[PDB]
Order: sequence, then structure tokens, then C-alpha cells
Amino acid sequence: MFENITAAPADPILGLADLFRADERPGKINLGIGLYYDETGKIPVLTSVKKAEQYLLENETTKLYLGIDGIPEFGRCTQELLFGKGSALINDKRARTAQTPGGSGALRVAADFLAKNTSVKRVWVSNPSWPNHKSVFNSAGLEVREYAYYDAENHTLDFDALINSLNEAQAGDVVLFHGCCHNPTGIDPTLEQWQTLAQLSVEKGWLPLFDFAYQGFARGLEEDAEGLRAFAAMHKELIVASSYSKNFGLYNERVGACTLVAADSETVDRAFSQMKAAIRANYSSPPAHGASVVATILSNDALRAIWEQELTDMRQRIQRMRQLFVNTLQEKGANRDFSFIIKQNGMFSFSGLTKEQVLRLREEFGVYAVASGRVNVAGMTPDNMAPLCEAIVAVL
Amino acid sequence: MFENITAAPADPILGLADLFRADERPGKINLGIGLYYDETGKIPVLTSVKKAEQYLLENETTKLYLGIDGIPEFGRCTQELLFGKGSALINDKRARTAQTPGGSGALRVAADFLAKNTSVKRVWVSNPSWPNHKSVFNSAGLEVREYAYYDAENHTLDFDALINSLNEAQAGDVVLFHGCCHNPTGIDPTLEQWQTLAQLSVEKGWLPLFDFAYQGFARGLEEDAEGLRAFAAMHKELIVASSYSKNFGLYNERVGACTLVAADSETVDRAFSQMKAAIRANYSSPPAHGASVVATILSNDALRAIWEQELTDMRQRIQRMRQLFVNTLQEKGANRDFSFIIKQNGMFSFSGLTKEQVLRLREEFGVYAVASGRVNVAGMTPDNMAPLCEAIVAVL
Ligand SMILES: *Cc1c(COP(=O)(O)O)cnc(C)c1O
Ligand SMILES: *Cc1c(COP(=O)(O)O)cnc(C)c1O
Repeated sequence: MFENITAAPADPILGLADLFRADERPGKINLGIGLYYDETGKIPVLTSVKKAEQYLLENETTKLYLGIDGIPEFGRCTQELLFGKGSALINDKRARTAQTPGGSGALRVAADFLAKNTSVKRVWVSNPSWPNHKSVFNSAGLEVREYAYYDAENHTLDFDALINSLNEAQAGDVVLFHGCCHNPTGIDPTLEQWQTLAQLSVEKGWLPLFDFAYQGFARGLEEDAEGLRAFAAMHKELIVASSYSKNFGLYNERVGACTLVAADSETVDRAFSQMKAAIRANYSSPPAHGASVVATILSNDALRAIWEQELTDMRQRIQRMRQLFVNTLQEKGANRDFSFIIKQNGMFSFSGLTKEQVLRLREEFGVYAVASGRVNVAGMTPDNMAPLCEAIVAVL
Repeated sequence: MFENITAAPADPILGLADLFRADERPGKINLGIGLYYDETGKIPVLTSVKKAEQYLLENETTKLYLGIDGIPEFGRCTQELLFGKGSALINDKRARTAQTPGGSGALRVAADFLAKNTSVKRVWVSNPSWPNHKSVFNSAGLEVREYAYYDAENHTLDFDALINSLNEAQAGDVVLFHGCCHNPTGIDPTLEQWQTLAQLSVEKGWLPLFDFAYQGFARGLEEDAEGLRAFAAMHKELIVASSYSKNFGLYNERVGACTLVAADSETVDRAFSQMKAAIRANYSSPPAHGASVVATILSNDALRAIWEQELTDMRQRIQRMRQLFVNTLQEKGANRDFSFIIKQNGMFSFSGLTKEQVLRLREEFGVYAVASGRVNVAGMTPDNMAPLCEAIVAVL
């Protein structure tokens, strides 16, 4: 039965982790997978999280299955982070949120839901994009088309090309937007670009799907939600797949959400019943730990305060490694000007290195970056900066 | 886009918990969903688990993503529970285990793997079965066909009827078996029946899929794995979807596993890689908490000891309640003779009440059982036994 199964190709991101592991080379540097490291180079558990955990340890009395859609407080809290304290979306009971296993499972849930209940035939993702997007949608039997987005030459957002390629997006097609901190580019539309995009989609008939994995790493919690919030203001229907992996460092606990928005409560209710059905036929009910952690922190002023600061610290430290990266580069040779690297948001910079250049960094110098040239700034530290900037220079 | 979405029908099981939750009635009794309750009527966290949790609280230093296939040691431990500590499958490096989100997630994972990497078209499941089985398979585009299984008049396993049913199954068809504690009947094949089935499927060319959610609830850990293990000795390939929701009371942490066995390692590897791919396109990686809990317990002799005792305790308490259930019914003037209930294993009993009797039991007495007549024995207690038993009598 399995005789003729062809090995599949390794995840272009997950893959490298393997390789990374397997490499005995003493001074290896991992800038591939998007994980936030700290000055010491470790991937720590937030203090607000350890606190929330002790709290559960002490207060949990049952491991009783959660509801298909998970922890109600969790969805409530998610809806507020997303749309804001007093959104009409909330007051009008227009949004329903399902706790899912990471932003990843949220995407899948959304896909399955779409494929099976709407006549959505294609999904438009950006080029470049996050590698896993294709696989998720494809697995649900949806077509993935790509829309232009980055200007290699100028290291920026090519609005025209953006707009010019979406012209072929039919009405009823799904258009996927990254809420903030575009992965892998780090280039986001300005509030105005967003407002335009939002006008366009309504006019053109697209269903927006927000992939929101880095809320809080660009500017701030509220600030990072402006584009969505702008869309939510003109849209009747929307989907939001969001993750808490990064902003809470709860990577392995698989904490995410899938929010469905509809013109009205009755509609969002009916529709969400089908989303629930799709989850049932999948993993049934979601993992409690992670999300409990999240709900505890977000609904306790103190822990929340602690949490907001850790996030700020996280965001700030990445910003600092950013400027230090451009400086060290310069100060170390570098033919190219890497200044554009400072105007990018999030954990990564699309460095502009070639595929052969990255192969070489790895092979020769032991630095791991993704073949697209995407580096994880959060993985840079004062201590590895030099040796890392040296390897880059030697490959220029 | 959602204007026309049809509300989905309710989950015969899941949706019954809602109904339950919503009724203001004082002495309601929940005999629906399969949860273990204790003498006091609560659904507790095992102490072995609480112990393991503290341990993690204190020793976890990162929440770093797990491998797509999860915690390695967790997989190790799973294989030994399943096959033997000792087994050839293990020595021969012929089995690969992916940690998944519940036994449910493992089923979906298997379905997706099959549907896309093999020529499987149909999946055979017992009649009756666990309702969710059809939805999961149908979602992956697989056809679900049923094979006879229960002798309603006699309260037993109708073997020839089973065998004459599967005879209709083609080579290369998947045949789904419940490892032990058949849900919803509680009737499992004798070791000789298992052996027969095993020889028969090897000859007929069926790919066996074991759904193993109740290890340790029938007779014991090791003995409950006998049918599987007999299949494992004759088969080149098989799949095992196991859950730890029940034997560890880790219901909401979503702990399960999907085990793949192939003629050999070269083959199980290639194949597993396609399984990993199917996971990547799903939730990406599995939830750490629950699984770490399980791996900690199974790894430590002390903790494991404690855990096995708790499990024998749970199993024993259910055995007791069953005896008590028949006696009380008898002592309350039941028409029918319910002794067959003693010969069934696991959490449930297929009581033989009709649709209308179970409907009546609920509206009228507030006793909740599944429309199939399935009652959750683990939900009975000495304190509710009387009232429960009186409601039944009143409806017969
Ligand atoms: C990390 C990531 C996700 C999903 O992450 P989870 O780990 O599943 O929460 C989705 N989209 C992007 C762009 C990501 O970077
Ligand atoms: C409980 C159960 C499952 C899956 O349970 P999870 O909570 O998803 O681990 C699968 N099959 C049967 C027969 C079950 O009883």
C-alpha cells in the first residue's frame, strides 16, 4: 500500500531546523525559523506566561473537553485585541471566534470552511509570501494565485503592481493579507494604502482573509490592527486567522484563532455553525493550556501589564538589533547599502542575498537563513553580530 | 458570501452537552459524552498529571516549536504501549509515530494521508460506530461503508454477519477497527476472533486502521493491545490512531498519536514524510503540554506507577458501577433483564432503549443519554444511581 509513496520535499523552513540540529559545527548561527531569541541567545518563556501557568496548576480542577470553538473568554479577548475595545463589530454581535491550534490551524479551518461552503475557488496570496500558505489552501482544494507586492530594486512595496495584479482577481475570490509585519518582506502598507485596498476590495467583490501572526511587533498592539480595523469598517464579511505564538512566545502550545465576520448576527451564527462542523471533522476541540494561558493573562490587569512590557521589550530589542545589523555591516566592509533594513517591521528582513549566497553562508560559514534571503533579526545578538556580519560580507 | 450558508446539523454527541449545560433543572444527570466521573460526580485531574505539570512548570525553559511529529520520547513511549517494549516493529524500526491533537486529529491526519498518497477510496466502519468517524473520513474525500457488527437481539458480536459483510470489501480498502472498548457497544472480539480477522484481512488485502482511544479500560494496558498486536504480527502495514484523552483524563489538552507501520524502515520513512506533509498543511506542529505530561509520566517509574494505579482505579470503578446499575434496575422493577451490560467493556453500555425512550428520559427526567441508547456508565454514581434507575424503569 505504501510501496510507491514518494518522499515529500522538506519544509523549506521547518527543514533547515533539522539541518541546523544535525550540524555539529561549534559556532553555528540560526537566522531561519521565526523565533524570538534574547541577548543571551535563548528562546525563553515569558514571565507573564510562567505566572499564568502556576495559576492554572493551582486552580485547574478538570481537563474536561472544551467546546468546538474553545474558551469563550479567549474569543472575547481576541475579538477586542483585533477590532478594539468598543467595536461595533462586537456590540452588533457580528463576529464569532474559534480557538484553533496556532494561526496555522486557523488558516486550515478557514480553508476547509471556505472550500466546503462557499463557492470560493481561488485564493490570492502575495509574492513573495509565507511558504506554508500554498500548502494550506491547496490541501483544501483551493487554487492559489499570486499578487505582486515587493519591489526588489527599491526594497519596497510596489503599490501599483499590487493593484495592477489584483485586477484579475474576480469577485468572490479570496484575497489574503498579512495584518502587519509582512512575512518575509517586513513591508506593510501605510494606513492609507490599507484604506485604499479596503475600498477596492469592496468595490471589486473580494473576501478578505487576514493572516495576523505578529500583532504587537511593528508598532504596537492597537497600531498594528489599523489595517484590519480599516477593512472591518467597510466590510460586511471577513476572516481573520491570528496567532499568539510569537507575541506570547507560546510557539509549541498552538494558540491561535479564526474569526468569522458577517453582515449580521444571524448570518454569522449560521455560518459559524459550518465552521464548527469543519473543526469537528478535523481535530474536534482545541488544546486548552496555551489558550488558558492567554485568556488568563489578557483578562487580568496585572499579568496583562507584565505581558505588555515583555512584548514591548521584545519589539524593542528587535529594533535595536536592526540598526546594529546595518551598522555592523557597514563598519565591516559591505559593498551594498543595507539601510533599507531599518524600514522593515517584525522579526525578519528580506536581506537581498542570493540563493547561492545563502547556501554558501550555511555551507561555509555556518549561518542559517532561508533560501529567499530572509533573515530573522530576532535571532541576532550583540555576541553573534560580528561573526555574522563577517560571513555576510565574505559572500557579497 | 455567507448569506446562503446553511446552519449545520448538531453533533449527536457534542451538541448534547450544550443542551445539558442549558438546562436549569436541578437534578439533571449526564450520561452522554464519554467522560470519567468520580464518586463525587466530578471530572478530576489525575494526580500523576498534576505532578507532571508541576514538574514542567519548574523545568520548562522554552516554548520552542516542536517537530511536526512532536516529542520524540512521546512517540517512543507510544509505540511500546501499543506494541510491546520488545516488539519487532520497534526493533526493526518499522513504525513511525506523529503526535497529534487527540485521537481525532490522528484520524484526520491518517485520512488526509491516505486520500492523497494512496489509492484508498473507501473506508469500512462498524455498524454502529462512533459518529464522528464518518465525518472525518468524508472530509478527506473518502467513502464510508459499514460492516455489520452488533447482534441487537442477543447483545453480542455477530461474527459471521461481520465477516459476511466485509467479504464485500475490496483489496486495498481500509478496514477500521476499535482497539478495545468498542464504542458504542462495549463488545469486543475475543482474541481468537481477532486472530481470525487478522488472517482474513491479510488474505483479503485490506489496510487496517486501529482506533485506540481506551487502552487500559477493558482488562488492562497490555491485554487491551492484544488484537492490535495480533494484527501487527501478520501485517506489513497498518495505521494506529490512539488517544490519551481518556486513560489520562487529558481531554482538553488534545493528546493523541498516529502510528504508521510499513514493511520496512526505508518504506515507513518515505511514507511518514508524506504524513508529515499532511500535518504541515494542517496545524503544523502539535501542542506540547498534554503530550509532555504523558511522556513525563510514562518515562518516570514513580509517576508511571501512580498513573497506572489511577487508571486501574478508574477501570475498577466503572466495573463496579456496572454491577450496581443492573442490580438497582432489577431492584427497581425493571421489565427487561439487563445483565448483558455486565459483559460489555469500557465507559459505555448500549442499553437498548429506543429513540423515544431516550427522548423521554431527558425531557421528562433530565437524564441525558445518546439517541442510540448509549449510556455512559462512568457517569453513574451511588448517589445518582437510584434516581437514574427510576427514570429508566419509568420509561420501559
Ligand atoms: C508563524 C506564522 C503563522 C502561523 O503560526 P502558528 O505557529 O501556526 O501560530 C501564520 N502566518 C505567518 C505569516 C506566520 O509567520
Ligand atoms: C474518544 C474517541 C476518539 C477521539 O478522542 P480524542 O479526544 O480526540 O482523543 C476516537 N474514537 C473513539 C471511538 C473515541 O471514543
